Amino acid sequence: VLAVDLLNPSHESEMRKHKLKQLVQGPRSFFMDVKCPGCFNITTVFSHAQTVVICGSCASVLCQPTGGKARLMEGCSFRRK
Amino acid sequence: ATELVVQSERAFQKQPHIFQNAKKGAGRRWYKDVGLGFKTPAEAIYGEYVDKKCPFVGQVSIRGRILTGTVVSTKMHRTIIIRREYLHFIPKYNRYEKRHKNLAAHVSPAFRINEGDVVTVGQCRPLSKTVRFNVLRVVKHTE
Amino acid sequence: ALNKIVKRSSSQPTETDLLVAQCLYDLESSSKDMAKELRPLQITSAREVEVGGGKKAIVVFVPQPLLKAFHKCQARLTRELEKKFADRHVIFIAQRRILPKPGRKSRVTQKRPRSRTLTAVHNAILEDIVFPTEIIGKRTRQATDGRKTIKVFLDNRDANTVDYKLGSFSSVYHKLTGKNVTFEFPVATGEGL
Amino acid sequence: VRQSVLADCLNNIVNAERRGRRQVLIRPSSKVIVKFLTVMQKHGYIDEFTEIDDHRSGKIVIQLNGRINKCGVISPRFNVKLKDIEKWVNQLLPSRQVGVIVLTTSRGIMSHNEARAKDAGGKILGFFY
Amino acid sequence: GRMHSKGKGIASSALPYVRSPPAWCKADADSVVEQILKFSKKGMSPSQIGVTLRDSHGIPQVRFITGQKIMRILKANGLAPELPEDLYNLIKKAVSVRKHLERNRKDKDSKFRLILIESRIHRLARYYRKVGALPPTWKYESATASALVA
Amino acid sequence: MENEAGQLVDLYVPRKCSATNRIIQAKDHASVQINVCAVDAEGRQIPGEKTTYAISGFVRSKGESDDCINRLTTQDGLLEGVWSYQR
RNA sequence: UUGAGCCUGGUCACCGGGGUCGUUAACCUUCUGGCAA
RNA sequence: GAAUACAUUAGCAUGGAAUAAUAAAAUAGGACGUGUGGUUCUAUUUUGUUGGUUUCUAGGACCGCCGUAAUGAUUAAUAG
RNA sequence: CUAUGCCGACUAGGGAUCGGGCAAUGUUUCUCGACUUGCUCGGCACCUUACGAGAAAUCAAAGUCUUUGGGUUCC
Ligand SMILES: [Zn+2]
Repeated sequence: VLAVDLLNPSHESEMRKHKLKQLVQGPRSFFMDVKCPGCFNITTVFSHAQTVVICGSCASVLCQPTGGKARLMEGCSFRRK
Repeated sequence: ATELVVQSERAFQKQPHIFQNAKKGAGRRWYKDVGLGFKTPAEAIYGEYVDKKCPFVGQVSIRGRILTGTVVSTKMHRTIIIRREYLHFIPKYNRYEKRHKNLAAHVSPAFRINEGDVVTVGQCRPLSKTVRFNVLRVVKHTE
Repeated sequence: ALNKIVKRSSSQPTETDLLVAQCLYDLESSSKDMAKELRPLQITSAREVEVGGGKKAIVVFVPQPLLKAFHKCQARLTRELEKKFADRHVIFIAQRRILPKPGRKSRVTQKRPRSRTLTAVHNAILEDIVFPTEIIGKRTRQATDGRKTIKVFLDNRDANTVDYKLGSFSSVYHKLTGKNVTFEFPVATGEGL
Repeated sequence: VRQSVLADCLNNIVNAERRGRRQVLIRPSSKVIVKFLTVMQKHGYIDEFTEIDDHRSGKIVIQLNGRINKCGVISPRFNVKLKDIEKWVNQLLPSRQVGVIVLTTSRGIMSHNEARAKDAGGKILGFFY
Repeated sequence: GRMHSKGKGIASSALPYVRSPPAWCKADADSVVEQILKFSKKGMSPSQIGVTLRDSHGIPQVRFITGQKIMRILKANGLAPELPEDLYNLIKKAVSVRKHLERNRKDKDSKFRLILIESRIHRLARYYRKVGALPPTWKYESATASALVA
Repeated sequence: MENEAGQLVDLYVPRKCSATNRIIQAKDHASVQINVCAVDAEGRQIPGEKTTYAISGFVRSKGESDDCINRLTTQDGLLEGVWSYQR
């Protein structure tokens, strides 16, 4: 207090702040590639998806849109990158 | 505005002191340069109109002041209204205010003038009551 | 050999581009994918520079219509270039042409697009010089006397033989833009974003 | 909405200086803000400032050292001639020896004293002392 | 500072610093461009284009891979709607409010909201006529607003 | 300040607080001086060698005196593992 | 389109003023006179 | 010796382009130029003097093509 | 009527409350809800204090105003 290093804020002090209020604003979302439980194709999905996702092969709904992070109910071994 | 047949009046619209004889066929047309760095438009050199009160192929002369303004009204015949805008000085408040004055200039058929289309005018001797300027250069938005 | 050398370089300097053409032809002697990708590949100019130590760098200008192939083709030839050039670094830069500021006495009615802007060109040069690693931050620090230094924060991906390639990158950018610059790798604590 | 960014920058700086903090974060940044700060820096009132270059207007972090009383802006940008510099100095500066008036002279952003040396007036930006 | 409300929300999207195509992606640029064209023929707004592409197909920002905005792509390839999307949505909302009012004349709150929407539409139309997106004699009449939407 | 002759003419030169670089007025009755002596091996601090700090009344009322004194001692090297510039 | 290095001459380690070269091409463009690919 | 300045609102002229504005080309309607071809006018010169025609000649302007080369759209503001 | 115009920037410590979001190898009830904790955005307010303001009552604005200038209406 009364003397801080605004150039290099702590990572913990940054992950607890709003995305806009950070020193340099950045996204908090990401994309992950999921696999159908009974198939072999891999489809990339968004963490904040607003639309019903359907796998390319014969499969049911993937995730349900919501206000925040959508919930995955299919048994997909998702890899996030 | 709209150019009609030049001989559409009671009197034969003619360039003064120009004659056609048997030796020199047809009727020659005379043109002059207004000066002050301006150039005579090509359609004035080869046109149809007469326009006795025109800086080109006419009798008026360009001398005095040269102003620039945006033409607002073209509904009247062969003349327009130029709107000059400037900022006035108030020494007390050290600030400006917007002041405008409307001019009155003559437009030849040589220049196609519409709304907007700021032009440059020059003194050309009194012409009609409040008309003392004539359009010389046009910086058109189309070109 | 068998011609196919002159068209590689637009100009004919003393020895620089001639040796560059000979080395790239020797690499292109290999058939298959390398030959196919190197067939529509050329060069414009090369410049030899020194670094603060005793290392030598070669700045090669690349034409704009070749970067699409150069992105996936230069990785397989940079190792051969540094091996053949006898311990000389190679740095590819996309050559551009910037336009004058529209001064009062000089009217330019053609307009200067933003892509041909000195600041935009400097940013594009900075992006191109650090080829493998991308930029994640940049800060302009002004000293008390008024000297301006640029701190460019890079990423921590593909650090194979680039920890001093970036130092050579700073060495070129020292005289290619007239601004002192230093690149720094941050610390990626934890796993996730 | 935001009208001038220099006024917000100077208000934040003077608030931090009065509070006694050694640093202040300024957003947004601009060329006028930068030129004002380097003029203050070459006169010794402000220490180093780092310009955080975002893909936006950009931010800046300023290191303070006290020794300034108040830095403010003069809105609107009144036109100041050479003869009016003395009147503005008497109106705004604490004295004839302490205090700096910044003018956006056609040569560039500069202090009133060196604007007098260059013999060129301009528009008044602000002041600091 | 809401234009027609007292709210002070700051909810928005913070684009990343890296203005580059995704490191792990195979969008192939032209394939996405034709994909946007296919969806445009299907008849969805550019906002829906970006939402679907981001949520389902996996491209975060289309301009990162394509090099131009999706509206620019649509205009370049010819599928450019005569009315801008924001103005079309505002006029459609005004039509819906007017229909609600004409069926139920006692909704003073709806009348007030219609006045706000009318003012917003006129301000947006003036901006578009000034910039050149619409003919200078565009105008806005409630009688022909339904035909304008349809 | 110095006149044209060159000598220093004034009643006195006020001292400036090390925590905020502001002068201390004659009636700043909350402004105190902190004196700490250095230490050698096996303790037994030698008298006569000390470092001094001045904290103004504004800082004392604001409550920043503790952290300011922590910064001053840490910068001087008298304390370890108490104050950090990165919070 | 910001900064760095010079020449020369001006009242006091200092300041204002004119030209340049490379970063990046450095009096844009026109008319006249000369040299000319 | 009978100066000099104050004056400059407003007009005229020289120098600077920081501060505050509008278009510099989108359907490229673009610097494009001892460049591949054409057409409209004028004689600023000479054919012996005015005058009438073709135009070598020198100049003003309009029509499809030729990549000269890096061919053109500022981020998207803890504004809307 | 908050006898206190609207927009925008900054400024001290804490705890309640409403709406949303994030996180918990947290609890509970036949995949969700309820409860608990922390963070954050936008509101309604509250306690202490006064770097600061006021003639004072008092005010986180009525502060950043003789160190007097962010913009704009009413009076
Ligand atoms: Zn499915």
